[PDB]
Amino acid sequence: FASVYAWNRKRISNCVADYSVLYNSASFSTFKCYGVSPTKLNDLCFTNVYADSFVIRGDEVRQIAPGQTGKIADYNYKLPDDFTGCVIAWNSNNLDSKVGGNYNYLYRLFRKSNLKPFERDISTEIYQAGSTPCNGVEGFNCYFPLQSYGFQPTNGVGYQPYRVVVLSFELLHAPATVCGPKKSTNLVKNKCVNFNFNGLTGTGVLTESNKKFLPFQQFGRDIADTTDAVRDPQTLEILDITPCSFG
Amino acid sequence: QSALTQPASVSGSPGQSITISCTGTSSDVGGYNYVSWYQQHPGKAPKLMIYDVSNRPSGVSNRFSGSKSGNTASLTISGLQAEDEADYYCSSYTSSSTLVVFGGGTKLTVLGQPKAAPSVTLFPPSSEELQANKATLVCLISDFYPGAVTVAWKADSSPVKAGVETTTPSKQSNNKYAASSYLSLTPEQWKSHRSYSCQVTHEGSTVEKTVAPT
Amino acid sequence: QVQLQESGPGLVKPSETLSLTCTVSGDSVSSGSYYWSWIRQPPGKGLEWIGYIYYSGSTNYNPSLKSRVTISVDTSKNQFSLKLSSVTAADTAVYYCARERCYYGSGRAPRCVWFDPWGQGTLVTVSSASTKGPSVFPLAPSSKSTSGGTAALGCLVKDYFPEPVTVSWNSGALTSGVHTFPAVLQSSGLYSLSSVVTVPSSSLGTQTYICNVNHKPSNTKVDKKVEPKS
Repeated sequence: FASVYAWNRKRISNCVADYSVLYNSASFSTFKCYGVSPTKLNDLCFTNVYADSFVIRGDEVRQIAPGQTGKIADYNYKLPDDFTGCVIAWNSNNLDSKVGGNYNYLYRLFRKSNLKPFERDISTEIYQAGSTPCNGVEGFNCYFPLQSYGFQPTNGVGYQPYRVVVLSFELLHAPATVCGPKKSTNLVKNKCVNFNFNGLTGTGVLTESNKKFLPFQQFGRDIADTTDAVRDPQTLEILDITPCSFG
Repeated sequence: QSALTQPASVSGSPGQSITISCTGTSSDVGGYNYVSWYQQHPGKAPKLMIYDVSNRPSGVSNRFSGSKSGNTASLTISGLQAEDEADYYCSSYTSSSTLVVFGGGTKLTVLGQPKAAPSVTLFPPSSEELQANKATLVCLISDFYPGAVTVAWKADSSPVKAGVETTTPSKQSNNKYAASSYLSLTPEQWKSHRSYSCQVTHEGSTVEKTVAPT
Repeated sequence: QVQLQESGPGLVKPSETLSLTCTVSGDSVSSGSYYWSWIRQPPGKGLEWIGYIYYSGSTNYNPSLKSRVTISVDTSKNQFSLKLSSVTAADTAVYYCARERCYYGSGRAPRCVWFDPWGQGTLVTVSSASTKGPSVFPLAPSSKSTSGGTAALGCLVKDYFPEPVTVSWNSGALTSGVHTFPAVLQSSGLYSLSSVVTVPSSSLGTQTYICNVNHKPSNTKVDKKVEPKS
């Protein structure tokens, strides 16, 4: 994973996202959704999804939430106050903690001012607590700004490492982007049916055709403008649409 | 491991310069840049005046300074005073396991003073103690800078050697010494002999005080 | 500025688990930036280091005293405390509490140095001589103590085991001539001392001279007036 003071930032993009494999995986110790309850994720579409990744203590997972304070949310990773995404977290004691102490996971514990939301700060300047200038050397009121979790496998819970992923769905002003996946079924024929062909919603009897579209045309229309033929997306065959009987 | 504070004791003349060394093991104590020094007055918590390896914190005398050479660390003074008699310890950040090591201690002495006179003061057992079926004579000695005092106790004419306890000399603020001795007596022995006395000998010289029961 | 004070004494027996408690004032514990520690010193001997706690809960100990000492933090009263179990007779020492500076390491524990403000140090002894309260007498000012312009009077506080004992003059008023002499250890096994102060001979009985005796391991507090002999 990535440190807590330099988190990562992956920009998931145009794709088919299935948040159900996440939501029901039961391997996550924390799955909170804020802008939007979890079950309705596989039914919405946004412009961009960002995924941020890092590693923290066990009992600092409560500062990854909109409107908190503490050494982590103050100056390591700040979430805006109208967050939209979801926060996922799971214990990782066996991977990240090693006997003798894993001193490779640092965090920032001194900063001049709290972070703006989604702001990032990887500098390593000597912090200056008191009024006396520091001149790049340590001493009283001149502190190195990074400390390290010394993780060890015999730590009580709440001191073992947790891995965290923060998904943030954003909606700029584009034309569209990633959305969930739509199920399907088999196509039946010769029965008045209620059909949906990747957007085309209708009713009627479906029948094998003998017309020939051009190999970029989806459906055909009549004079007076009513849909009367479609092409099946999967098998790519033309089917006529006749209404079912009334009188 | 332990960074032997070079020498245990140390003598010095008031005014010129004293340098205290501090050697230890290898670059885990010498070849680092983290050593400190502490001054502990007798009967007080110690106090740093030198850190990192040569830095004076916010308000100390300017006589204090130190340096580093190889596996030895040095601490020097540039003019002595009578108030600088204390112990001195070294610190150090190793890599072994004992994390931080400590010195063994050096005693700084301010050789140079005028033979003082041991002021003696003697007290007989108070009245409540007489009613308490016991008796104790109290002999106090003070301000006798060279500390080789000894004491002898006297009944009316003879010396006594039973029931007496004698403190070892203790250094005061003025860097001279003080001591005390106690004599145990039953009140019937207190009134038995017509008078007792405490004598103290010091550099051949002697001073004695005497008290008689009422 | 900052200050430190230790508490939780008592003539601890052998094979017990004693507990000292250092409290801080002038700086919060959970602030980072300083590491609170513990240092003992046996009498007439050099110092040695014990342990430290950081505000997170990270601990370290001396390997010679390992598996025997746990130190913990209270952030509610701004104090930290050690507990050393299975106490032998070698731990009769003076125990200071202090904070450390502890510079940043590099993926391998953090190194610390110099320290800062040392506690007050509370002598803690370990024996089987139990404890006892002091017996006090006033040593009256007398002409055998009088000489010219001044005369001396004092208080004799004797026969107590629990070493730390204090005698003040007039609730801490007189600082001139007040000298408390080192306690003496008798063959009986109990300590004894006497504190004396000189005062102008024109002022034998005139003003107040009351010695305030306080015994901290016990809870003895007695004020005794010293007056010229009858």
